[PDB]
Amino acid sequence: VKDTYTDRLDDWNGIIAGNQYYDSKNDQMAKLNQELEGKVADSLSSISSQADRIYLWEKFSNYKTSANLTATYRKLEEMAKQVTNPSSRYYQDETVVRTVRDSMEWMHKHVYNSEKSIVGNAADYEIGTPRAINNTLSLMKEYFSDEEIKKYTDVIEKFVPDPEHFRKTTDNPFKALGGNLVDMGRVKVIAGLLRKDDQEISSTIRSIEQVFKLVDQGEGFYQDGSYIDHTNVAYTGAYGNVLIDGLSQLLPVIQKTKNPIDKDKMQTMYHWIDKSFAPLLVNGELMDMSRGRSISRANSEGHVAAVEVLRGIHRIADMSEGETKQRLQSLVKTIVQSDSYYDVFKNLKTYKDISLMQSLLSDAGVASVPRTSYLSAFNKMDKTAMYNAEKGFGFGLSLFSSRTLNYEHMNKENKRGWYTSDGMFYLYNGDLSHYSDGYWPTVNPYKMPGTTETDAKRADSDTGKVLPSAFVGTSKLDDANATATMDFTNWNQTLTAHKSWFMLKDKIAFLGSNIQNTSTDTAATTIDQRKLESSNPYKVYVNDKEASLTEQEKDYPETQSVFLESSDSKKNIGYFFFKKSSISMSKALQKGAWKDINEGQSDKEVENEFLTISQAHKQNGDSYGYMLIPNVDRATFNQMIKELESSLIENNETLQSVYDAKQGVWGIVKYDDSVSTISNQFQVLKRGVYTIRKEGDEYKIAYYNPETQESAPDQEVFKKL
Ligand SMILES: CC(=O)N[C@@H]1[C@@H](O[C@@H]2O[C@H](C(=O)O)[C@@H](O[C@@H]3O[C@H](CO)[C@@H](O)[C@H](O[C@@H]4O[C@H](C(=O)O)[C@@H](O[C@@H]5O[C@H](CO)[C@@H](O)[C@H](O[C@@H]6O[C@H](C(=O)O)[C@H](O)[C@H](O)[C@H]6O)[C@H]5NC(C)=O)[C@H](O)[C@H]4O)[C@H]3NC(C)=O)[C@H](O)[C@H]2O)[C@H](O)[C@@H](CO)O[C@H]1O
Repeated sequence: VKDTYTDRLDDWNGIIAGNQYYDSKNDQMAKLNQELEGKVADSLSSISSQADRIYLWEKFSNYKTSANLTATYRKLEEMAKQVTNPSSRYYQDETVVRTVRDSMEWMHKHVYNSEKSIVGNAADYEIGTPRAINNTLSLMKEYFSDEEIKKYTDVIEKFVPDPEHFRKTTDNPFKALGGNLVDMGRVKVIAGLLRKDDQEISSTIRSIEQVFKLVDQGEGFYQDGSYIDHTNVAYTGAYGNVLIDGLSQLLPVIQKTKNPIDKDKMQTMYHWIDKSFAPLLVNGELMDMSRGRSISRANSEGHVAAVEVLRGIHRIADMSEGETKQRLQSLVKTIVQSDSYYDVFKNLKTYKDISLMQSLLSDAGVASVPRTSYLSAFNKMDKTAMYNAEKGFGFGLSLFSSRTLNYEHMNKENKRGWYTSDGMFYLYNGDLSHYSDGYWPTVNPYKMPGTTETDAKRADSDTGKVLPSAFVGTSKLDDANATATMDFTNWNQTLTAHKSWFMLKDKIAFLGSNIQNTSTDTAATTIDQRKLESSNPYKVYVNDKEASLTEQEKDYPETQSVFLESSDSKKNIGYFFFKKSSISMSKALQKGAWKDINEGQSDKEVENEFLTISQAHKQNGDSYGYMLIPNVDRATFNQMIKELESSLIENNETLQSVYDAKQGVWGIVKYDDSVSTISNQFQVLKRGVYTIRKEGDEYKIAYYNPETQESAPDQEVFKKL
């Protein structure tokens, strides 16, 4: 029965499958179509036939694991996509139509109905499964009656009745904010159109609209671009991704309902793109520090994840006009063209997404210009992202605080994230593949780069923790220069450190003071654990003389510098030690499996070579002190460590400071309210974090107090001397 609800569903079909756009002459469309053909063949040759059965598919048979419900209905959706494609071999196929129908019925009667209770994880009963049912029904709505469609969605109503609340039938329910609110959207608007229910669509839209509100606490977007999910976790790059991905599919539909969404409540979406997501995207890669436990999935490494966000943006762009459309088209086009490592099309899963990207890349009117330098201090999620366009590298700093969880190990994913927010750093360089090709299952999780740690063994059954201290944050001065610190205590209160970082345009200084250990376990700071390419060997230098690294750890006492020299300048990494420091280094094959870190993953052995730089801390009160100088040739590094000979102002228990004389910039971290005179030019007065620039005879000042999460009047923290 055909009216405006089914007009809306025609539009949804065009978005989630886009059969209407399919063109067999299109190389990239034809390839995805081929992938759906083979997936439907596998389901059809596999499925349980004859006299009534205990499952539809054996690989997905234990209906107590709820991931098996969604995986089963997603196989039916795939059949509904091929069955409504004129160019599929399954086009209006009688077996396929009958199979989808009988399978919906069998599921309804035996596995997933209103008499059922949630067993296992609720996301499946409330989001994953309802989306696959709704999509199946929508694609194939000319093969079902109105009564069948109502019958097969009654269950969806029992599990998701309220527009406002996500878990309501359980012995334990919560509030829909964030991507779950947008996920509520996709479930209920579509179930609403399928069931010809105006109250369901309108109230569902009224409810989605709250996602446009910036928040002060809990889940959602903050004014500084942070995005929080699961109560206290940094999560732009997974739950954020869902939010933008899901909303951007639903909007063309919402905008033609009788309850359209105001074009001013919209403008918040562009602030998300520019403030929250864009800083997180480097050479086509979405930074791991923002993806939570999704880092532990072989099929969602950084460049694959990035595409979720990008296809979100390109849809937003398509529904905009004039200037905002061109700019967002250009943002997407430049990100995609910088990426020599990953073929975007491999994560573009509908014909209209393929089509949109194709037109975008070949439209000469759409500019593809290299992105400019920036620096985003996501204080509200204790992360900092930095990017230098001159030299070509990004930097991520992964922290946590009293306000945030260090790592998320949930649904048996990310078993060894332990130290991923312990002042872990990321370097984004000419090696696009670095954090990919099985970085995550192969990296030694005891030696996460930048982190100071004991060598105690860790247990995979462990969960995340908040930090005892609130004194964790970034003071940003400008697009090139900031300072961070972290009042560090380890997971069992045996070790501390005052860790601070000095972001100074084309280099970052790492200071640690007040290093203390009450355990018997040895303590060390990992300077680096860099994954290598057989195709691009580093020549390694210590104090400017060639060294040769071995599987076996070698000691390099009296070290002023280490330099890692590629044939490509954009892969080079220098480490300048302000004071001669006692270090060790090795280069070794490291093995493991994705399953080691995500139970639901493959157990196949993966391997990669890694080069590890560590500094032992054997005494209480110990210190570290070095400058990371990326993307310069050896001769340039040698000159810069001469410019910087005296850059270290202080590195003690109450005060840390570095000075860039070339820029005239100071970073400073104070742990107490004493008067600190700095370079004989000014004094700084309060506990907190400082980035300062001398312009002739004035000072620009960036003070941040991380505990109260406030800046301050200039006269309370700064005085010229
Ligand atoms: C333990 C406990 O009690 N915890 C609670 C806590 O509950 C937890 O909540 C979270 C949460 O969601 O917040 C739960 O998180 C999810 O867990 C599962 C299981 O491990 C993960 O698999 C899931 O990760 C997502 O999984 C999806 C999936 O496969 O189901 C992924 O799906 C795909 O997403 C695409 C993005 O739009 C989508 O396009 C795609 O569909 C296809 O799209 C096409 C298209 O391009 O249009 C196409 O045409 C197609 O037709 C269409 O099918 C969709 N499906 C496929 C097959 O590709 C998704 O990308 C992936 O991210 C994970 N969710 C996230 C966001 O990570 C957790 O399990 C719960 O336990 C409570 O929340 C908390 C209170 O707040 O308290 C805790 O105690």
